[PDB]
Amino acid sequence: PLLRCLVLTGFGGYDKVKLQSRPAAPPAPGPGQLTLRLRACGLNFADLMARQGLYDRLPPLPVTPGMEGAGVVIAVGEGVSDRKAGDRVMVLNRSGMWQEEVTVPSVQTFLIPEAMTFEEAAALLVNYITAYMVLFDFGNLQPGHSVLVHMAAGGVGMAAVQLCRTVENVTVFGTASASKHEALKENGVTHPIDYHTTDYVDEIKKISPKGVDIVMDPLGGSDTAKGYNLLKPMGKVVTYGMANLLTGPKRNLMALARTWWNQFSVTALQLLQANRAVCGFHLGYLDGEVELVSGVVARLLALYNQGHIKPHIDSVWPFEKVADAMKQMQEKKNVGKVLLVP
Amino acid sequence: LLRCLVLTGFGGYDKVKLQSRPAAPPAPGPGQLTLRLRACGLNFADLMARQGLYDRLPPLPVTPGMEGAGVVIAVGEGVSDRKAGDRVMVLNRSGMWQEEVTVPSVQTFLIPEAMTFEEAAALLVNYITAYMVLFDFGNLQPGHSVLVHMAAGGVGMAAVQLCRTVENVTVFGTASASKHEALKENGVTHPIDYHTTDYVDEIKKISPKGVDIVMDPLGGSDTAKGYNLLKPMGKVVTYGMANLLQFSVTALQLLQANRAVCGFHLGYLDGEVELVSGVVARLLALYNQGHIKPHIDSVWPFEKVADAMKQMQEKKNVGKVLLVPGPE
Repeated sequence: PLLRCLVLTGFGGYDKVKLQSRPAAPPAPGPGQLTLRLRACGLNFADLMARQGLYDRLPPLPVTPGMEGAGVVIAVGEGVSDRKAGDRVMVLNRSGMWQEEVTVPSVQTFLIPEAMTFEEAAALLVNYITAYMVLFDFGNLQPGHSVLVHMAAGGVGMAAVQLCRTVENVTVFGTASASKHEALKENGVTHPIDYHTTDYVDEIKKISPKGVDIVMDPLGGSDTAKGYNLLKPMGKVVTYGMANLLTGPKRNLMALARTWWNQFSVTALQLLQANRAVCGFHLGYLDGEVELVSGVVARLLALYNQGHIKPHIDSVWPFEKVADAMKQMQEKKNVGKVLLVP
Repeated sequence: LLRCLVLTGFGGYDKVKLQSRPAAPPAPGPGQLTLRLRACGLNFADLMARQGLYDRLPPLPVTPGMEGAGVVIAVGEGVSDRKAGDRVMVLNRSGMWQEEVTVPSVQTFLIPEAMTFEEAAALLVNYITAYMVLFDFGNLQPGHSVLVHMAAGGVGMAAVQLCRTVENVTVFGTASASKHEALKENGVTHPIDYHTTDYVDEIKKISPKGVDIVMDPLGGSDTAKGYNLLKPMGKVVTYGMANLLQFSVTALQLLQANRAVCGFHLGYLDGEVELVSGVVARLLALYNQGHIKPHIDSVWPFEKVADAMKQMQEKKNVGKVLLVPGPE
């Protein structure tokens, strides 16, 4: 038979991702490695960034993209003693997850709870690990705090809103199109704001003149500066994405050097006088901290088993319609996770 | 009868004058109280303030000083938690370098029976700073490694002691080689001679990845060195400009490095009485539990305020430098 997979063959529009095949050879994973068949693959903003050549560490083209997936183990290499054929597992990697069969280090896989579906598992890792580390490891989210979650209807955003509810009395401001406000309030947003029909900075200050304690910034650019200045004493803005670029254009423009005009910069003296902190985060740029990531996953699985987090699914697309799947996200039409299925 | 120090201009040590006014009948307004100080703390912030570098500093002439410890002699209406005779420590923007002072009651805290005025006067500024830098911004966690600059200073020592309340924290502290033994004693895992060896190099020998938290009271060119010494998820927190007596980063750079840069200054913290009060409550509990002990370097009467400032400006102090009204 034949195993299918998606291949990025160049940088540019949606048409640069091609569906290709390959002969299914018998599984022979080396030591400490696992071979598995995927049932669902996650789509992340970092994938759109990769596709336009903005990712400093995407392996040499052509390559199969994708950072997360969920599936079944069909083969285990020598050494590994906590995984067996037939185990349902979710997996995290730098690339290569958008295909039917993957071989990876066992330590990069995690057991899926019995009650969790493959779809939920594929929608969990990247979004919730990011939200968790942004809110807790950097933000040090505390009871009585107020948070601004940009793109609150997106995967990370929805994960962030849900996590904010696991802490007492946290006021959540969330930005997204008015058309999604109802879903925003149902997920846990306190004050939904349409950054397209209003000025979100003013809209937040009318309600909380002092500002907020944490700003989650997946936008970057001139929005980082607005986040920083929206901070209350002891607050922090955490940048984990550059949506103000990777979104909109179907092909990257080299006149993005102009983008420099809007890059946010800070001096220690400014931070000192304002009692603020600016932080940066990207799971795709996190260097070999398996023990750190693993501890976070465990926390998330416990929250799941207790009914406190539930990955919401926006849509599921077959490898054949990857173009539309990427469009769903880039055009900001999704409410929840966008997944791909073999 | 009552003495008080006054900053009559921005300059060196000579700018601080010692005046004396007659004792008037205490008349605390609503929610405020009056107290007689027994000890006043000396901080770097005061040297900056005296150098015309503090933007929240009242108009000259003014009495400098952020902390003191003393006895309550009069309470106003509304205040039901204080009575004449109570021993308290107090935090303020200024005005603490004098014998008598009137302040908002919510800015004072009761001193434990076992703690002395001297210790109380050495507690607030230094330990609140170390606590909020290590926990609020740093989010200190077990198994973490921390770089404490000026480990033998007031904030430095408070920090080392606070790191020891969290399990398995590795502490790198810099100071004169002649202060290394007192460093080991206070809890420093790896003392570094700032003056003879490159601390960046000395630290990477032991921990290649770097450290989780860098405490920067120096500022200037050390902020940058601290930044590049951070492990993933690490943060450098600047709370002083001690070198003055530059560093610049973009959000994109932070994103690709998974790092944070923070700034702290108890003097620019506005109206956050609930926040600070929360920290002091935890600091007191630790003292009663025996986890913190403010160390006093030297005590000076108001007449020798110059010597007190000089003592700290020349980095001769190992612990807190204090001021006492002194003998008549």
